[PDB]
Amino acid sequence: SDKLKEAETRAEFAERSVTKLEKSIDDLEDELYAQKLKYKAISEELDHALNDMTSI
Amino acid sequence: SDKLKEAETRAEFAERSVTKLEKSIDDLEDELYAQKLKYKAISEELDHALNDMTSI
Amino acid sequence: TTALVCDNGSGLVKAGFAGDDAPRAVFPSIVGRPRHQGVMVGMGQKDSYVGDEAQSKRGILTLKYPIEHGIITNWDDMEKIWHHTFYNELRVAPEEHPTLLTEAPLNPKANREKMTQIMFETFNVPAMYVAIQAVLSLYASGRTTGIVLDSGDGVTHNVPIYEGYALPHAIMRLDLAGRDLTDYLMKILTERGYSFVTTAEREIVRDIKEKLCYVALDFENEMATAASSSSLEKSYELPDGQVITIGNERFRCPETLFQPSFIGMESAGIHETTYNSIMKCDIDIRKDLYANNVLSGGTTMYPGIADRMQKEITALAPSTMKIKIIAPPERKYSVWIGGSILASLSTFQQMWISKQEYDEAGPSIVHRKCF
Amino acid sequence: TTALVCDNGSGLVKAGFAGDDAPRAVFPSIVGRPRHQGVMVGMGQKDSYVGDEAQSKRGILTLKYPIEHGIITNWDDMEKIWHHTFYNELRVAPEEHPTLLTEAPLNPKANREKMTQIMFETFNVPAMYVAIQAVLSLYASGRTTGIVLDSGDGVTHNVPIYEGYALPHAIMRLDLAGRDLTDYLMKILTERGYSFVTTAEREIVRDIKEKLCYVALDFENEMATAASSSSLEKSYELPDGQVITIGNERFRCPETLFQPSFIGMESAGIHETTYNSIMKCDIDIRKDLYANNVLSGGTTMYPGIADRMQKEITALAPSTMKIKIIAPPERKYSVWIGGSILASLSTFQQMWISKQEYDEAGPSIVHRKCF
Ligand SMILES: Nc1ncnc2c1ncn2[C@@H]1O[C@H](COP(=O)(O)OP(=O)(O)O)[C@@H](O)[C@H]1O
Ligand SMILES: Nc1ncnc2c1ncn2[C@@H]1O[C@H](COP(=O)(O)OP(=O)(O)O)[C@@H](O)[C@H]1O
Ligand SMILES: [Mg+2]
Ligand SMILES: [Mg+2]
Repeated sequence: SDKLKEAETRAEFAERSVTKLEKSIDDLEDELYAQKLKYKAISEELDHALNDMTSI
Repeated sequence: SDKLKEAETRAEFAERSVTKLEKSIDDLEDELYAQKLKYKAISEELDHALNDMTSI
Repeated sequence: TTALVCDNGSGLVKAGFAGDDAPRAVFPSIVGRPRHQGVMVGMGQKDSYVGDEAQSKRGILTLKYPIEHGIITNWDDMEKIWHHTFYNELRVAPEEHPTLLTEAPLNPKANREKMTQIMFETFNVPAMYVAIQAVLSLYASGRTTGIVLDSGDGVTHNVPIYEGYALPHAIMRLDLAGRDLTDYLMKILTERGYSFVTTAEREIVRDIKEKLCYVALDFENEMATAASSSSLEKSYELPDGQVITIGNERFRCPETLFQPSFIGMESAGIHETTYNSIMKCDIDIRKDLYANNVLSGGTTMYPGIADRMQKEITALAPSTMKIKIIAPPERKYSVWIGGSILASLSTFQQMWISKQEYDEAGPSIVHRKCF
Repeated sequence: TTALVCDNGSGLVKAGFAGDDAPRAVFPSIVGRPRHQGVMVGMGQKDSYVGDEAQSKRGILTLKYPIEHGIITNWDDMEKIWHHTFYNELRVAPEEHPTLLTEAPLNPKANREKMTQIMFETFNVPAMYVAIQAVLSLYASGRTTGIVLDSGDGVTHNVPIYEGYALPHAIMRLDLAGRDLTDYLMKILTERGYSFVTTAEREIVRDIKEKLCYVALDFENEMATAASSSSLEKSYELPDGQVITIGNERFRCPETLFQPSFIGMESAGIHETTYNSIMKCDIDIRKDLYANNVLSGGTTMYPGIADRMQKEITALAPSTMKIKIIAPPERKYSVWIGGSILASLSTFQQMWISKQEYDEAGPSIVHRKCF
């Protein structure tokens, strides 16, 4: 019974830790998505300036 | 005994999941760092262009 | 009250209240019924997604434009598009607003009469007026003369105007436009391995055409350069990955405008139908038309067309005349801006086709004095 | 009244009233006649022990599953199983309860028609409805899109769904499942000396597979490690003592899923039939299917499969798309939870096949509008 309690406690902590890690990776994935949007927008604006200048 | 085996299996599963999640988050952080490096490089090139345009 | 300046177009419906700078709501004019079976219950699946909603669910729809070449081929779908435009994109009931539709030149009468009958019976507007799509584009430029080439997505027409007096015998309407360029691009992409067939993938090819294609200043030199170097190959990422590389398909797609023999059409390009439209005019207003050539419509947004066209016309025209091509940056919405200006005029306020007039003469009122 | 959400399955029958979280009674679907002679008189020996009773007397029985691969091969035994399920595990007479069976995709028609004929004639239910086992598993995840890989014990099928519209031309049904993995494990255990032959000992091998086997993240590295160290050898105590030690048989048994060449099957693994099922879909819904890959069914409970499958698909798929594999902890009962949710819906309440309808059109009603 004592060993079962110990193992259950460690497994519960492991579940909590993996939940925290999954939330953290969600946050960082969202941040990378935002920065990818930033690069898309800046490249699009540079292309717009290029086409405006080449087309007067 | 059945409960102990269940708990042990749960612990092993959660530990492996946490290992995979840690490796994945580190890799994604590396990718974000690389894209930020590219953005900074082109931004410095544009800043040089602006420095010259100050003379324009 | 304020007037509704709708502009059916063919490919993008542009609408908004009179007196502004830009249309309030711009969205593709496509109505797509779902084609698969559907297993989830209670998902709230509608029977037809119109407008910009069907450009997001296009993976499981069969989009079909209700306007083929200026003319309207499917009246129920067009009615659905108008109902959506009035109620959901502007949220103004039509019972309290005049409307100003636009129509290409030389279109069938029945199309215009059915349009006015719908607007007066179904939507029950107070008064509607139909205007030629080129006069508005001439309004927006702030000119009063000039020959305007309005190369839309359905049909390209070239209406010359002098001192406000339109010349009805010199209108040259050609049915090559953006849609045929999309089909030709989709047909020449197959030379590298990329096959687009579904009516949904036509939208992807349209996006490729918009973002990458450009008009070459000199065609043979570009064909020679693209066949030796590789400085032209621009890549593009499909909606799922697998980037593609467009080589000399870049300037071959919009070249069809100046050589309609590519898609098998007999007629001459947009560079020579303008000169022919000028030469049909009288001998004393040709200088002014030469100097005030106006471009409009979406398809004239290709990077580098205002130089190719000027070079071609200068080659054709006499050496003494000055050739100038007006290409405002707001080309796409030029017709709608002109429509707003026309609807905002006080002198125009008595030209609307009032409902009592329609009740007395029937739908054939549009061909009468109220044009 | 309440509906009975039965789920025949192949290996475990799961049943319970609609609107709960978990099935009320879960028990193996085996019917085993005794095989020896029997000398005690008056012991009350029955002629066939079904369900969970035959997993305790399995020492003197010959268990035989009535469902081979989704299809039902022995109708009398299946009728016996259903009778047991209704009367002894739930204790509710079927005369007062609608039923919602489940069926694998692409199954023979005669199986479904016989199922409905039995339910309407023998048990005499008020109304029954048959649903595809993958749509329910998609219900349980609370999604409305996604491609679900439901690797049961009989048959593994992979149904892609978008926005509630199932794609019937992209269903890839493969007949490798948990039973073949049990047989292959029983066949490779003989390489150490342990021979299991009797149909009763197949249950022991199944228990070994459930408790010990796991899916390797990388196969060659694990094969190399297990051949040098001894950190993998896990022991297990048979129902009579004589512990056994499983070496590299641990991850070789479930590896058959990703390399069906081990058991001589030609087809590609579950890692590549999902990618093929995606690629048959339209080009505009592939991103959503990539991001919402759903796992279900019992056999997808191996420790470490949600990472191996993601690695494989990421290797196959384009580098830009994000690959995400939904693996809820309640995987085993996902189909039944979805069945309960579907039966609890108000919009679904008029889709049942009412008995008067069956009386008018015969058993072939199931293929008709009431699917
Ligand atoms: N930026 C662009 N570059 C190239 N072609 C464009 C661009 N924008 C629009 N087009 C083409 O023009 C068409 C839209 O033309 P539009 O003026 O909206 O037609 P309409 O006269 O029916 O409103 C699109 O189908 C597209 O093919
Ligand atoms: N915890 C587990 N680990 C590994 N395999 C399992 C586990 N539980 C069940 N299985 C396998 O899955 C099968 C049960 O699958 P199930 O989903 O009940 O099939 P069905 O779709 O017929 O209900 C069993 O035969 C067993 O081989
Ligand atoms: Mg137009
Ligand atoms: Mg199942």
